Amino acid sequence: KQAAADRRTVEKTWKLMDKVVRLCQNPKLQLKNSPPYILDILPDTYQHLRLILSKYDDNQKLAQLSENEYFKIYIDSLMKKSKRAIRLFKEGKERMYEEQSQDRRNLTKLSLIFSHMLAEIKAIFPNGQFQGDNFRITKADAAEFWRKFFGDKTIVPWKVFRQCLHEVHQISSGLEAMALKSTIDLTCNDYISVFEFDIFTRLFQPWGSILRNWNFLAVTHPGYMAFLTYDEVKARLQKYSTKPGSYIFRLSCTRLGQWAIGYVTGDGNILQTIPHNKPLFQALIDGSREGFYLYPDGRSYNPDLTGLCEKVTQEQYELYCEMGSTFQLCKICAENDKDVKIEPCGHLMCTSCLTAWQESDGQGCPFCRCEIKGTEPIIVDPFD
Ligand SMILES: C[C@@H](c1cnn(C)c1)n1cc(C(F)(F)F)cc(-c2cccc([C@]3(c4nncn4C)C[C@@H](C)C3)c2)c1=O
Ligand code: NA
Ligand SMILES: [Zn+2]
Ligand SMILES: [Zn+2]
Repeated sequence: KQAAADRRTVEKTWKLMDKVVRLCQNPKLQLKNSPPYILDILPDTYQHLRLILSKYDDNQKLAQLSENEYFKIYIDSLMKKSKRAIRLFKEGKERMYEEQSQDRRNLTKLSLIFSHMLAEIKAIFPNGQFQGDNFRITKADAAEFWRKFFGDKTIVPWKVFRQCLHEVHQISSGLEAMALKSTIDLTCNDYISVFEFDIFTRLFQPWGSILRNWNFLAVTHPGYMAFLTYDEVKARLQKYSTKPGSYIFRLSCTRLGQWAIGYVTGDGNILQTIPHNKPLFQALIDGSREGFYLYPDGRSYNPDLTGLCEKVTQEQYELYCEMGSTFQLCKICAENDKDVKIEPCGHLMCTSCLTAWQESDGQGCPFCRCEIKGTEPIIVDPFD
């Protein structure tokens, strides 16, 4: 539950965003101007929040805006991530100036969240006017799923989304569900907006086999690079410039819902292409037969993708989860946050799963099976 996103609350987020900008302006960080660039994103977020306030110019319009379900969640998430960025700089101390530290890695995670949130707020409020109830999901079969389970909702909790998705496309485990949350919930707010659903369904289309497409194209494919920048894609492929057909594919933080395939040409140049509103695996199979996409990340083995026209280990899901912000969520259910600590092993989970486990005569801790000497309520942050 969130409080009303009134003018006073919207302004509190501006002051927090301002603090983050000054922290990130420190030249000891040697911050790359490559996307997501927090120094462009936060002022652009402020300008969009002003554009929204200029459209709702009277007290009655402001009251309607303050009680908008999506707007309340958005302002609360914006406040939370800004406070989190301030805390990261405080606790990080000198580790913020170490490009390879976990504190800096967390800053990249926040920068990506702020980037995704800006694209989301511009899609839901184009020109500062709410259009969430009129948001058009690109894929019709995916739009019918959203309309069936969520009606005209602009945003739904992750918990409800995952349960309803499972009715159509089965999710085989807690780790898979955790990996799926980090892929769809781009803003890391424990909700799925109709815009995040549109991005995910555009990337892993067709809808009919979306989870097989996601598992084969992203979780386990050696060519998949997530939001690795164009410069890093070219520098990664530079090592294989003597192997024509070496290719990698990435997501674009400035072009959400689109893929960018970098590859080595016959003359050793590294070129890129953005496939149309077509399935990524189709472009990859087309490119394989034509001779452009043969070696995913220079690897001589190109996985056979032709099965998607008509398995993943727990370890594979665990590795995939590292780039995300899912540490705060119970690993057993992947729907409730961790709120309880076992003693003396220290394993964390939600109370509901611990109760289910104790009521099943499960011996000791569900993770390690050491005797549960006691429990303690806790609050976990994704960066612990
Ligand atoms: C810049 C880029 C990168 C860097 N090296 N590489 C190979 C990729 N990057 C870096 C981070 C970092 F942890 F902050 F460092 C985090 C992500 C990242 C953050 C959240 C979700 C994801 C997605 C994801 N993709 N694979 C796993 N996840 C979990 C791609 C989404 C649709 C889910 C990636 C990322 O993209
Ligand atoms: Na989200
Ligand atoms: Zn749980
Ligand atoms: Zn344990």
